[PDB]
Amino acid sequence: EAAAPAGPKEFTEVWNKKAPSTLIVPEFPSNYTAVKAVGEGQVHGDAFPVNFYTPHSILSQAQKDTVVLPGVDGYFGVKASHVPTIAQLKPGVVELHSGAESEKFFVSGGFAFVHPNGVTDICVLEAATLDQVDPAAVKSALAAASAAQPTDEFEQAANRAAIELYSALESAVEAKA
Amino acid sequence: APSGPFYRVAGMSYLRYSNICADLLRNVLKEPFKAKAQARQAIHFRQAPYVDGKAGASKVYELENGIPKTAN
Amino acid sequence: LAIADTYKVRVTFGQASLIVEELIKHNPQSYQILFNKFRSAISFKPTVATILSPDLLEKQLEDVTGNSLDAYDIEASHERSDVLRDLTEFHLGVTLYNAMLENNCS
Amino acid sequence: SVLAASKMVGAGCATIALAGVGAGLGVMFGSLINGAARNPNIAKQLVGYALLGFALTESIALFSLLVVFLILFA
Amino acid sequence: SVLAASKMVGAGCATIALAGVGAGLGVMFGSLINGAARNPNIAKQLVGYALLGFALTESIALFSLLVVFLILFA
Amino acid sequence: SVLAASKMVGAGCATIALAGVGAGLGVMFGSLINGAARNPNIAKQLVGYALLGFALTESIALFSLLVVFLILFA
Amino acid sequence: SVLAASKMVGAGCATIALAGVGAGLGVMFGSLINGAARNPNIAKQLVGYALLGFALTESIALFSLLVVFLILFA
Amino acid sequence: SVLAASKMVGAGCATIALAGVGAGLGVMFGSLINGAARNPNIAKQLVGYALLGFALTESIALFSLLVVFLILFA
Amino acid sequence: SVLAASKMVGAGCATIALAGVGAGLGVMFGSLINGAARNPNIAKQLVGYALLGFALTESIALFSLLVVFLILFA
Amino acid sequence: SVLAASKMVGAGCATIALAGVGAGLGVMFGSLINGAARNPNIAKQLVGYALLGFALTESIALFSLLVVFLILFA
Amino acid sequence: SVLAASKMVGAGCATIALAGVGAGLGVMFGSLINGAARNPNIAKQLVGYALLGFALTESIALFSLLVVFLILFA
Amino acid sequence: GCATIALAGVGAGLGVMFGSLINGAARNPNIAKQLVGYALLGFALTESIALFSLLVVFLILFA
Repeated sequence: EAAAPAGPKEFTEVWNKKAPSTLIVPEFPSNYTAVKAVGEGQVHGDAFPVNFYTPHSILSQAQKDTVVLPGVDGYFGVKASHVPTIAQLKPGVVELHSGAESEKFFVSGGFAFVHPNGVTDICVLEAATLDQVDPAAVKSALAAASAAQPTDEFEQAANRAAIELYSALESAVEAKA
Repeated sequence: APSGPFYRVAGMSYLRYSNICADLLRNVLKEPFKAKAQARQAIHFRQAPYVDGKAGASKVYELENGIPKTAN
Repeated sequence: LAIADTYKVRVTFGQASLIVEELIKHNPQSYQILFNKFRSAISFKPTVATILSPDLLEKQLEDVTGNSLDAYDIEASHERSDVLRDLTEFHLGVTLYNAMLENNCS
Repeated sequence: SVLAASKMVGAGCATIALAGVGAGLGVMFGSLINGAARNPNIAKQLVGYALLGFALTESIALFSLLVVFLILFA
Repeated sequence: SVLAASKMVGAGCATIALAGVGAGLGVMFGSLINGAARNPNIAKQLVGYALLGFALTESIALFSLLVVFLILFA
Repeated sequence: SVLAASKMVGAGCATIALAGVGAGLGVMFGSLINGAARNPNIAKQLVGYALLGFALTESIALFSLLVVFLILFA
Repeated sequence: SVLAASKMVGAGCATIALAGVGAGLGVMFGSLINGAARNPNIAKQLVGYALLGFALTESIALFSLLVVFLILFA
Repeated sequence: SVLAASKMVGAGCATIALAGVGAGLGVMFGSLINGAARNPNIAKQLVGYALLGFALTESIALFSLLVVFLILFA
Repeated sequence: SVLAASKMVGAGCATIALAGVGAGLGVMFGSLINGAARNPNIAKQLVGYALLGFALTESIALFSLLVVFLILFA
Repeated sequence: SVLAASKMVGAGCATIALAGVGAGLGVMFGSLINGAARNPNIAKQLVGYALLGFALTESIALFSLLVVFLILFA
Repeated sequence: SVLAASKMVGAGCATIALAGVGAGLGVMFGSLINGAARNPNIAKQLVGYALLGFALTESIALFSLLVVFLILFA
Repeated sequence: GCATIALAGVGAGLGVMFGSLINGAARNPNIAKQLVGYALLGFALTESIALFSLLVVFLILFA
């Protein structure tokens, strides 16, 4: 069922037969990662590596002790040696804690994985700190988003995503600590 | 016709839905941040299919606002 | 297909998302992206990054004495066959964005 | 009239097995709503499985109603 | 008067089969809420399965009330 | 006639074991609908497991009905 | 014949010990359907576990029936 | 003979401990099927935990049957 | 001899409080299986949690069986 | 002496409330396993939650036992 | 002394609601563990909902324990 | 005596609803108050069954 066991090493060996021999092996995305999933370790007690990423940033890469992730069933939390997870996130607040101090990033959604070696990779598109959103434009936009309700299920699905993201943004901005 | 989430059954891909959500999060940002979040929002490129080897019509994108919310 | 005029203003993720969409219009079992990995201002040793369609070949390449994907609890709304469907389009968009960003700097 | 009274207090006690098939048809027709709320494109196969399950559990409902008249009139 | 006194506790013990449909209708009608909160777009097809499941589950309440009606009024 | 009264009311309290079968088959025939709404591409494997599960769980109902017939007419 | 009469209502109350094994066989054979709708490739290992888990909870029903027939005919 | 009659109707009104014991065996050996359907790599250690749970919930089954030996014969 | 006959009926119908305890240990030792099937790293610590739960929900089995000796032999 | 006989036949049906306490303890000590299987660093706090819930249901278990003592010795 | 007998055998069948509140408290104290293992940083608000739910579930237990003495001592 | 067995079902329903409140409050703690409004409204709507099965008990006892 897995009769083509590829990899960098197999492609190196087969690629020395069909390409001309003077060409060095093309690099692979594996060659710039020292961290894997099945490579056990990287745990060290209470704090775990939280690779909070973004297409246009890297928001965090140091080790944290508890992460609140806004999955599509609801908000869940990750402690150190958590179960492996591939969690799709709804638009909500990813809370990074190192102790008493909490930094609250409101994200746009996008997946968040927990691997067997305890590394967690939050992977969202637009991941803003909740400081830089205004509380005025959200209901100002949701009043229009509750109006244009067409039969076009493309536009209606965009309206559903609009009212759900805007409602989660509102419910996260009135409920500050 | 397809079987999946609410974006997937409507013919939409996931990347368009997630970028629509990213765009609507960007449009409500702080004004020291909303203007510089317009840099990461612009879609300026073009494409052209190539059927026979070198012929094909052109398709041009000039979008400064974000992804098209309308149907693809 | 020829995508061009991509580095005129800049490279954005919505742009790489649209290029991923038009690479998803016809839906293969694998994707190959060839670019130049910007190591430094001297070396750009070129890179092939590979992206497989969700269970069209990807989980079929994962099953060994069971599977390695079955360690994870799928916390999606719908089934695993749709979370990998969304997850590989997100992987194509990320790889295409990073490819055409590294290629521009190289 | 000890048995002619006993058949009534047995037949009243005989029909309380219908509570199980009522709860079973409740959960089996709720699972239909969840399954047709997941993917409404396959939503007319699942009604076809709901009617098969409804018939094969009204099997047991009519078993209980068989004995509720086998100890009344038989 | 042991038979006419028998039929009263027979009907009383007979009508507790309505508890099963009173729980099955509850879990199906909560199944519809948990299935419509997921996709509120198509939440009016699912009521067409809610009323079908309610009818085909009530059938058991109908059978229980007619065994009650026949224990009381032979 | 106390024996031929106790047999009738013992069968009436015997057949209430058709409740638990009639609810377990409800959750199994609902699990068939759910699992065939997850991936419909194996919906002859899952119906083939639903009928094995139905026919191996209703052997309990026939055990119950055999005890019913053996304390009525035996 | 109260010594003869009591064994009938005793065995009638004793065969209710199959209601719960009917419910448990229903939830186990529904759980196999929902589990084999995850991965159809391990659906021989799942049925091999299902018949083992059936045969060690059907023995509970058979212990109930041994108590039923040692109250009835012993 | 009311003593030897009512100890048999008492131990006959006793065995339905095995009903809920069987329902628990059903949920446990169905949770085994879901658990080994998720990851088949540890699908023998899970069956070991299943049999230990079986042998420590049978404890209640033997606790019911030795007590109904004390009602039938002691 | 309605005192001793009634106490053997009482100690009979007493032990049917073991039904829900059997279902409880079944739910517990079943969710042990998918709890070990989620992460097998913790399974010996997790079965320690399960047996700590077992040795305290067995207290209900002891709480039902001491009252059977309080009814029979006190 | 129907009073000193009704003491025991009412105590045996009084202690039947331990089945629900066994089922409740079982689902709580099964959810302890599931919750400590999600994030096993809160397992100390979750065992401290399981024992608090176990004590607060032994509240109602010892209420059932104080009622089964008050209709035997009071 | 048939009336004081009926008060004891009525209080015995009147304390059966303690099983239902025990099972409800058990699913609530299992959900306490499950919700506190979703996000442990909300666990004190979850216990503040759990003990409110316990105190309001025992309202039903004390309304049932109201009648277990109002038919005995009133 | 046997009339108050219907409080077992109301206790099971209230334990299920007050366990679902603990789960739903652990899923979005922003909305951890409107759900409690629905919780107490549903609780008062299932005390109808409790007070029905108590008025049957004193309509059995005092009538």
